[PDB]
Amino acid sequence: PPRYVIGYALAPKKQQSFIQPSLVAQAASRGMDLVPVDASQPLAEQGPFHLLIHKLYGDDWRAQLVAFAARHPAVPIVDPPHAIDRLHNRISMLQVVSELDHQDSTFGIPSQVVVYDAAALADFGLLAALRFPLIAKPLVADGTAKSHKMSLVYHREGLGKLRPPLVLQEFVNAGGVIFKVYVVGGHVTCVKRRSLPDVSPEDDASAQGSVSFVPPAAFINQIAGGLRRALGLQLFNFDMIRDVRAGDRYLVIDINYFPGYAKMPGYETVLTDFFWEMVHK
Amino acid sequence: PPRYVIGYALAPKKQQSFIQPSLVAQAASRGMDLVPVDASQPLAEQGPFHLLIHKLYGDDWRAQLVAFAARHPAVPIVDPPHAIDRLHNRISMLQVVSELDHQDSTFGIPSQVVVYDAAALADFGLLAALRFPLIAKPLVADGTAKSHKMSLVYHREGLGKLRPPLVLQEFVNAGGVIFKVYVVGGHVTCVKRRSLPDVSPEDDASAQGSVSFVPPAAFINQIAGGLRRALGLQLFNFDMIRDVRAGDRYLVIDINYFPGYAKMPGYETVLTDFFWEMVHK
Ligand SMILES: O=P(O)(O)O[C@H]1[C@H](OP(=O)(O)O)[C@@H](OP(=O)(O)O)[C@H](OP(=O)(O)O)[C@@H](OP(=O)(O)O)[C@H]1OP(=O)(O)O
Ligand SMILES: O=P(O)(O)O[C@H]1[C@H](OP(=O)(O)O)[C@@H](OP(=O)(O)O)[C@H](OP(=O)(O)O)[C@@H](OP(=O)(O)O)[C@H]1OP(=O)(O)O
Ligand SMILES: [Cl-]
Ligand SMILES: [Cl-]
Repeated sequence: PPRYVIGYALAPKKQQSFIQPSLVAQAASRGMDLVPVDASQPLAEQGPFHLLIHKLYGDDWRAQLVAFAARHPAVPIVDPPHAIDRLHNRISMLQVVSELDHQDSTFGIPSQVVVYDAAALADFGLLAALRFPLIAKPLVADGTAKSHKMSLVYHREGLGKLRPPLVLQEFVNAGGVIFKVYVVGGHVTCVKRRSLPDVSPEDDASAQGSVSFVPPAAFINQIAGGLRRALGLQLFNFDMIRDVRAGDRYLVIDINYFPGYAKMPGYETVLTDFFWEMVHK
Repeated sequence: PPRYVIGYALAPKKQQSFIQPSLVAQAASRGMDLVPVDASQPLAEQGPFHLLIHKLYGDDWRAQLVAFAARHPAVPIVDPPHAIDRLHNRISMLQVVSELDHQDSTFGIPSQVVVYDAAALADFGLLAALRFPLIAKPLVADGTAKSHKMSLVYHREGLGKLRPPLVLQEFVNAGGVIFKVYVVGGHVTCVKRRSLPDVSPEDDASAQGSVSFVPPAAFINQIAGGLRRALGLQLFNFDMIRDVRAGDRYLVIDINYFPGYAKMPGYETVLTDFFWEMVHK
């Protein structure tokens, strides 16, 4: 009964959250050995590996994965950098998701306003017919975590202070609720987040968060399945809203590589079954 | 005095316009031999080449250029497919152009509205505060020429009939004038195109086109230079408007790979000097 080496190249803070003793031991009990990748040596001098999982960015890290992928074509990489690239530009990302087909629920993409420079952020006429609150997000991101963050914006003044180029999306047809859907291979958890039309400094109104494992479950798996086929990613979460006008249409508003799976209890079982699948194809 | 082989992989219609006897003879008089690439054989069995120019798309054509670039690292390709990729998504394209710096003129990028689906094209509230006429353009293109075309749209009804995903840009601050700037290496020609706020069926008002080789010439070369450094393309034209509110700010609204250089008289001299530079680096 052979053993599988699962290499992992993660920042220390992501190691602390995701590589917990309970995951290491569960995986070792099933013949899978989680081995940290030395950031101080080339990847080519390390291993061998039966599977490689990472959350690092840079041209050096990318070169290594290209080298590695050429030297070792059979060894799965989670995820390949070419596939994480698809998230780099918010507008290209949502385009790749739009090329899905179709069920008693429909799923669409909300329209986006792209503002490239400071000047336009002042004097672009259309901005003055937007409804608040708005989701703002930098246009390009991969790397620094702040680029991955999506802001709720309550005032025109507060927009005027964001750093362009950014993407603007209306949030008013959502009923104040975002569904964050964690995916590993085939699914995991949904966080329901409720936001409000008034900020909190403006009026003392409340926001709330709950967890489950709320939109139809057969539909969420249909979506999650298509995102994975289209993006070629195995580890992502995706933000979605109900269009509460009809009340049966859903919209994908965001996608994030390798989110915080350790926040969900029982993540160790889900990720260990995933590693098992990946090293047996 | 050795001879340089300039291979060319062009569609027949593009061969008829661009590969004229006058260019073939001018280049042969200077020791450069224009050789057609056989579309019926692999590129790897043809040549050898000192320079390769093309306007073909597809995964087969791309494989060949990747093969070729690995076998022949010193041989310049005009242009490399990785660089033509930068034009594929209108929003990523304008992002790459936005990462230029800065002169008595400024240059910016107009804001864009991205509409991904039929539903949103009907019911997205912001569309109703846009000013007409609008430039509409498909979001993704490279390949079929219709995707490369940018439409002037005069009515809301006429928008309602476009195929999503598309990008919308306001055209009202331009004074009804677009400057098309042809670039080869370092510059070439400007077409001044004048469009109007009423379509022509609506009112019998006129549009006009003139040519020159109107914005400052030192500035046009500053822009053209930066586009080339940033996109890594040697053969493009770029559309630009004056913001006629101030009257000294210009905006880049579009970029097209390898346009119709043969429409400009004296193109043969410009392209032959270009081939000379390319085979001597
Ligand atoms: O800003 P980031 O470093 O990308 O961190 C985010 C962010 O955390 P902050 O509250 O510190 O900004 C999210 O919080 P929200 O702003 O979306 O509420 C959090 O989501 P949760 O609060 O729901 O834990 C998310 O975690 P996830 O990746 O699980 O979506 C986490 O991202 P990282 O922990 O991956 O960096
Ligand atoms: O639609 P495309 O095949 O991309 O053809 C276009 C288009 O021609 P149509 O008039 O047939 O649509 C342009 O015309 P406009 O619509 O912009 O007026 C023309 O520009 P000119 O009329 O100014 O010749 C342009 O040529 P260029 O590439 O020189 O910008 C030419 O593109 P191709 O000849 O490259 O296909
Ligand atoms: Cl985690
Ligand atoms: Cl031509």
